[PDB]
Amino acid sequence: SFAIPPANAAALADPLPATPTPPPVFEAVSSAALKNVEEVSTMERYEAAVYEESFKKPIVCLFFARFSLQSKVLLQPFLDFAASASNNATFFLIDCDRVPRAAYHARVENVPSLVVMKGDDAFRQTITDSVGVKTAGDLIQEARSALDQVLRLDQQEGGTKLQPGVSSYTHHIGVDNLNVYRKGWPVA
Amino acid sequence: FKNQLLLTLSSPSEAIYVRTPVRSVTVPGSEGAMTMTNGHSQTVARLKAGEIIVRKGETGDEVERFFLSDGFVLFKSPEDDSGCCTAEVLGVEVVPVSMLDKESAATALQELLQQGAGATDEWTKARTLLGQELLSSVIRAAP
Amino acid sequence: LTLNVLTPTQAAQSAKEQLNTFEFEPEKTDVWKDLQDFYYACTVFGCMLDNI
Amino acid sequence: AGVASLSAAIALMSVGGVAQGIGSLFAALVSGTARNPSIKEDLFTYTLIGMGFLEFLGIICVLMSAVLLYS
Amino acid sequence: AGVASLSAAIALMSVGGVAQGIGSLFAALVSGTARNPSIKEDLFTYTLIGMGFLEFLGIICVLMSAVLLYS
Amino acid sequence: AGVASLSAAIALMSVGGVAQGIGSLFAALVSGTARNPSIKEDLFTYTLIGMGFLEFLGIICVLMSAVLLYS
Amino acid sequence: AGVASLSAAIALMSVGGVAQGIGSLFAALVSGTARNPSIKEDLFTYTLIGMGFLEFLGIICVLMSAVLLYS
Amino acid sequence: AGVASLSAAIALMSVGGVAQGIGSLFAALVSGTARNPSIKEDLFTYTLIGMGFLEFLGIICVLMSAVLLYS
Repeated sequence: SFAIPPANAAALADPLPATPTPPPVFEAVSSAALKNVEEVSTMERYEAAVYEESFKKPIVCLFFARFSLQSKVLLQPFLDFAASASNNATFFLIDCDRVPRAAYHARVENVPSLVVMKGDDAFRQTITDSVGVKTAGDLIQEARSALDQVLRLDQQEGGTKLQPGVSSYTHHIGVDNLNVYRKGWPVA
Repeated sequence: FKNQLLLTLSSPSEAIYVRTPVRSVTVPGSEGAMTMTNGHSQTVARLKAGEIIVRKGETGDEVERFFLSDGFVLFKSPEDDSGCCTAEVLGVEVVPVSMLDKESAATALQELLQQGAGATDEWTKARTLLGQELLSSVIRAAP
Repeated sequence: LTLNVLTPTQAAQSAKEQLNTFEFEPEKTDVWKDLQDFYYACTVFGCMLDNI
Repeated sequence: AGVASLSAAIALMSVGGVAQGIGSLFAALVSGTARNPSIKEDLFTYTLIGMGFLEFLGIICVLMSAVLLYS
Repeated sequence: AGVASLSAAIALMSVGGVAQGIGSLFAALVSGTARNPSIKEDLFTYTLIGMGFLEFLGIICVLMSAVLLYS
Repeated sequence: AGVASLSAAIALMSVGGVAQGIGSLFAALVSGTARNPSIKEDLFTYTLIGMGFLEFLGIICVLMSAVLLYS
Repeated sequence: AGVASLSAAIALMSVGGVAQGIGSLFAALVSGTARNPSIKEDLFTYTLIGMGFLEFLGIICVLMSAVLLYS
Repeated sequence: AGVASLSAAIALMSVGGVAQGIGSLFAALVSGTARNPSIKEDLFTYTLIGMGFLEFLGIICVLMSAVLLYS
């Protein structure tokens, strides 16, 4: 016998509330849209992306969360990579607490996470540091390598060789059961 | 800076690249064609003719073709603080392939063979043979 | 400015140990004579541009 | 008789001459790849063509090493 | 007469040398295509031309082996 | 089992050619890595691929040795 | 004591090829170190892997020699 | 009658390949010294390691000879 209570007002509250902002003295420290990416706010937009744009040309998605400092460190170099390579791929910026169904879809377990996607399963490569050894430059290098690989493989054999795999018949239903509604199946 | 390949492809009349970061650059060495990338050892090589093929980091798949007559290539290791490895492709005449022609090429080949049919001097024979080489390369490289 | 320029006598009088860090695709003895003319040409070129 | 085994052990001597051919071919592949990785998957194909011969020229003799063993 | 096996096996030794030659030839191709990947065709032509003679040599070696085997 | 032992001994001459091919492959790998270290893993892959073939040949001859040493 | 020592000495003939392969491999090592000392330690490793084949085969060879010396 | 002597002599034949390997080693050594004397002292080290294998195998060979010339 295993059960979990359904939810709480705390859990259903806004995960991303505003906090006070400091004056321009705390900012003075020793260490002191974006026209190339797309911040995603809605699973509708995420699905549109994954099921049309990721079939047209590949996508690179950064899944972050506010609490993480590695995300803050990785944001700017990710934006530079986007400004560099937006001609060949699309670039998306996802918050796990704002759009969790996108994080469950991409099978991300830690943040920050890069995800290179093409055909929604023809090429899915997840880059992250579960251990804590890599750095932002390492992650971006791995992302560049993966993008090169998927582009090369799409060029390989007349555009084919990149066909969807288990999502052809699973529809990500074992991953997220809420896709039965999308497919129109009953739930009675 | 970054762990890219800093190419500078330069002719006397025009510098096509100055500090261009690229991924891989193919060059027609005197022995045979070869592709230089980051991490490649320090080396010097003499080129004979053919189609340099540049591949930027932003491009990856897209390329850029340039026909070179003769010249040199200089690959220099990366400084410890720069983090980036440099390469210099010097060419006495560096054209793109879009600006080439196969008809004037074959006409020049015919005129060269006509002039060299009276094979008497070593420089004349050598020039006839090298012109045959370069013009065949131009024909095979042009679109 | 005045540029002290290398010559074949001064190259033959040196073993060129300083270029051993470089991999010459043709052998050094075969490519040196073709490299030195390019060196001569490039020297005159930049000097005359600056003078102009 | 047992003498046929000698014939078999002679028939296995072409192996170890095939090995030099395979070694030379794959070493040329390695060198041409280190020089020009851009065309990697072509050279591999050419090696698959060379082994299209060598992989036969070996096992053929091994079959003879059996046929002149049992007969 | 098992003795006639021995001669045939001995003949099979030549196949090793043939394989060596084949290997060297294909190495020369896999190198040439890297030195000059523009053509990739006139080298394959000479490769096939040489492989014709080498396959002929291997085939006559096999035939002489079978001949000395059965006779 | 005299002639069988002699056959098994004679079977193990191809090991020299196997070792020579292995040395050729690893020499080419070492040279290619001295030229372009950035193509290490790819080269290693190709090397191991060829080595598989060589290993197979080696194992084959060893097995035949055992066979001609017992059967 | 004919077949025993005969088979031993015969099986001990294939070590020359092993020595030749070792020499070629270490010559490639020396050349690569001459051309690119910066990855010296990265070559030595691969050469040891080469030994991990070559010497291992040699070991097998010698063992088989002894086994046919006391079969 | 000459079993032991013949087997010792047949075993002693690999010294040719051993000397060839040593010659290849020292040829690569002198070539790398000519191409970069500044690392001469390093190259010789690896060359000695090469000898540390080659001569070792040769020693094993001679030991087997000494074992087989007296059974």
